[PDB]
Amino acid sequence: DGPEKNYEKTMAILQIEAEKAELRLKELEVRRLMRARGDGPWYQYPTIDKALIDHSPKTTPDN
Amino acid sequence: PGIVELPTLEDLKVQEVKVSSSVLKAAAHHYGAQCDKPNKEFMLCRWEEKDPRRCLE
Repeated sequence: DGPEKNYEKTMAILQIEAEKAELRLKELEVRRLMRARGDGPWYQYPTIDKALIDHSPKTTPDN
Repeated sequence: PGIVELPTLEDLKVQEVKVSSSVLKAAAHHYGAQCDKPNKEFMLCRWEEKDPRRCLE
């Protein structure tokens, strides 16, 4: 075939790989920040559910 | 962290009931029937405030 086919195929491939590399760097940074802080959906370790607490008079005023 | 506040001994002075437990038990039913309103007010205040220092009166 002609050179334009290989030229444009290489251009598309280069775009795909560059986007993938940038996405991988962003993923690593996001993971590091998320584990360090814990304010995102990832790395949310469970805590005690508050629906288990009994809110009723307890035979003693001071709980 | 902080200082606890405690009422002075003059605030805790009151005419105590100086009868024994058997005397109290003998008239427990009539005492509960007649003296119900102050007792219930005190007990509701005790359960709502959750603090002995807010229920002296």
